[PDB]
Amino acid sequence: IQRTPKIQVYSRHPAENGKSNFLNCYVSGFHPSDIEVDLLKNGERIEKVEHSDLSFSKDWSFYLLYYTEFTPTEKDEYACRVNHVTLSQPKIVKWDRDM
Amino acid sequence: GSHSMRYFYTAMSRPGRGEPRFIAVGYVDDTQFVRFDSDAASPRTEPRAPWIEQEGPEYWDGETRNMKASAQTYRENLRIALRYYNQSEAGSHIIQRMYGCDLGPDGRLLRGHDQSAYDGKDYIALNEDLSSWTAADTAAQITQRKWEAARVAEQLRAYLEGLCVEWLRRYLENGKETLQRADPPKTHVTHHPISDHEATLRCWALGFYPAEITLTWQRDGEDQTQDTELVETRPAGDRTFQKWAAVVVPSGEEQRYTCHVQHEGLPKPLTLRWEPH
Amino acid sequence: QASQEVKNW
Repeated sequence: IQRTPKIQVYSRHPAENGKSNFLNCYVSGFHPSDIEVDLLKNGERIEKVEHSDLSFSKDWSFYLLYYTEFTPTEKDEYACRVNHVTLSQPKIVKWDRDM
Repeated sequence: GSHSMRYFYTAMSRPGRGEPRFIAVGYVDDTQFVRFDSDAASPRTEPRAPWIEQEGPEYWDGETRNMKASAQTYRENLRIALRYYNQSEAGSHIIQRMYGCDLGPDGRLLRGHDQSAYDGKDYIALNEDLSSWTAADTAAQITQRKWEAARVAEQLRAYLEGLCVEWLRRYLENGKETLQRADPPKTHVTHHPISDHEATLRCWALGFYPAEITLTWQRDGEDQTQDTELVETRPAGDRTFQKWAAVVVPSGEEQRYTCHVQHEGLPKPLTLRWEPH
Repeated sequence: QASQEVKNW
């Protein structure tokens, strides 16, 4: 009855240090709809984050896209934090330019 | 090619925290174009694609009126469900509905859909014939009998064969330069050593539309589905999509692996290899 | 254009 979300953190374009891009965090396949998603920079929350309108797939599982403008560097660490009823603790997925 | 229009409703009760929320979104194929959120200060049906903004006030005002009413209807439907299932008012519950029409390439209606769910499982659905219902449990059978006697299927059939198909052709024209244009994927393979004896081969497909795509890994011409990590197709944020498929390979065997990409925006299936050069 | 809801559950 309860479905835990799948998470994917990635950039809109192949990352290039110093060049502006978009940071994405896609949560999908979850139920119920109550979910909390944060974009992190060095472990802290990024302020002006936008997200898609709640929608769902053919199997009734929900999906949301959270995103924000960002410029990748070699020092900065980016991540996605997700809270859902199926998680005993907020789940953090670090951003890897290779995935 | 083939096109479709879908509407997705979500009604969520949240006892002791606020009135039930109603969210609704509209899609043409894989492109969202309208939205409504009853939690907004001034709940309004708003545009989410450029090609729909050209519609006049009667359109936006009528859609807003309908959704405001739809929200109240699903507020009642949530209470009725508590009755049917004998559930308390303390729990949070969700009702979902997705409905819409599928055009064939000939532009005539191919199929209509109207399905509903309760707390993530099937509740009731309009069968293909657009005249009869399929109910998942005894509670939905109550709803079925009411909708049979009230001849609801007929009002839905008329919408799916009529306005739905007409507006879909209308939308498809207003935004044909993006909606009827397929964007093939920009593809490549990447190499990532895991150790001195193993590496990950990742096959990339970026910036494609629509979302439907097939990525497979072959070794010596033999599919490797059982060893392939395939991520779920994801939005890029600019209305195109991304997907990758990876296999862990032993050093030295890389060139025995091939990536095969199928996407309707492609002239032919692609066959890729890692190009280290 | 959305469909109008004509009946309750």
